[PDB]
Amino acid sequence: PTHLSVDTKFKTEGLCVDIPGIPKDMTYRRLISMMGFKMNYQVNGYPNMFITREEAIRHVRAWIGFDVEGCHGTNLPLQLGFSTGVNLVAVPTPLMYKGLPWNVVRIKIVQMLSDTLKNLSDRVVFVLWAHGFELTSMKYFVKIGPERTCCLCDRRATCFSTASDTYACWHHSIGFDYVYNPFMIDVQQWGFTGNLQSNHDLYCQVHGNAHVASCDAIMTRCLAVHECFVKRVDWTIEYPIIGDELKINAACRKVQHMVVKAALLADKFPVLHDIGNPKAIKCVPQADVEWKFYDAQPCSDKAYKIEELFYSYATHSDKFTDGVCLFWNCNVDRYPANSIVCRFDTRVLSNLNLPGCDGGSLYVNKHAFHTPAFDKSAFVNLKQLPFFYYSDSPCESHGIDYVPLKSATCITRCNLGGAVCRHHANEYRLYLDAYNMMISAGFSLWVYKQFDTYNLWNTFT
Ligand SMILES: COc1cccc(C(=O)Nc2ccccc2F)c1
Ligand SMILES: [Zn+2]
Ligand SMILES: [Zn+2]
Ligand SMILES: [Zn+2]
Repeated sequence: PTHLSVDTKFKTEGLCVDIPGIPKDMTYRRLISMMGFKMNYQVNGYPNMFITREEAIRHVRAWIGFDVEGCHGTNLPLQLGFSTGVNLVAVPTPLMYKGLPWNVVRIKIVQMLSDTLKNLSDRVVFVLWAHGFELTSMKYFVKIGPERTCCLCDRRATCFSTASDTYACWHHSIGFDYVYNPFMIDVQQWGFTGNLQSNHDLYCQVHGNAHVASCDAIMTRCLAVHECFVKRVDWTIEYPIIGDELKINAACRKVQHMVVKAALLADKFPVLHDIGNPKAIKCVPQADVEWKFYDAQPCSDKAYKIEELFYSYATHSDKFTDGVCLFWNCNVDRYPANSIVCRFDTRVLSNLNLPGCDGGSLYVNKHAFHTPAFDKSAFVNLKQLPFFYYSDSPCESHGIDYVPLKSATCITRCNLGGAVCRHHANEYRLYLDAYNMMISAGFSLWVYKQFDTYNLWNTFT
């Protein structure tokens, strides 16, 4: 059971208003045939247009919500809506486009999907809340067949051109008119009571219903993300490398060690309360400090209430006011004043961050992590942590060209003494690169208000 069997049953109740008289007993095989697609028995890597929930989750980067509202089906114009916010009107003669025939509409579909997905995925997964018109309109912009490779590269083919009789991936499809071998999943098959709006609105107040096809397409993908990443969490699903994942993760580790090592040196806290990942290790293993861990998995729904993290039932809680609290990606509602905090900004635009549910986002780097909406009020007791580099390693080169470094934020013995050595200048530039990478990925750093880098200079006495 790797793929979805075409002989699986498809509940057709959601399809009977657009398709009155639809048989109650229906397989994917018959539905695909009814949609105009002839599979001709093909063992070539594309066994079904429809996929399982498990396969949809593994391909979350490919998700595109799709809804079709029948404005007036071959007689009446259809409004095509995508979770990109695009609305295309197709005539058979929140970006709203005027009524145009299918031959030109299909060119716009290929362009939009290619520009949206070329850096995210090797495919498209149309996420539906199927009522009928969306499935029967697919034949107007979709071609299917054996799995293929791009005419210009080795990537999987996602588009086909009737003008050149050629196939292309999302990167080489300019001017192509057909979506080739797409995937699709119907959320309505998962067993919901009531319509799309009522189920979506139970978990999200950010997507309204301005009564356009894109509003439903956005709500559909959002409800799917809630089901697969908010109420259900699977951190064992490994995701491919599509960008700066490795550099970002390495930068996070370097920044964490730097900031924690410096706060401990500057304010000599006797104890550190490490609140977050149950699998975390000491980021500063040489520090004197009493290191105490508290397990709290990444919250995918709402940010943790600081009160419930301290909630100890019939026993006493550990004192948090003693020493410093470290919250490295531990999303809470309001941090204590004695904290070192790394909070992901869900609003960041990137290929790793996908739109999520109720203001939150789905950060996909090796694993998928739905993160609750970034809330500036969480940090009222803290200040933004300024960039600085700290080093107490000996001034020794060991060796890339060089230009003299002049920086007030290079906290080293050599800078104190009047001139940064080449080694600390190379390490400062590498650290600043890592720092910028982590900030640009969407992470924000916060610290207790008494934090002052001036206190680091006296560690060179
Ligand atoms: C010092 O900072 C923290 C941070 C987070 C949690 C605790 C704590 O003591 N929690 C606790 C204790 C006994 C039973 C259940 C619990 F959740 C202390
Ligand atoms: Zn290509
Ligand atoms: Zn939503
Ligand atoms: Zn130096």
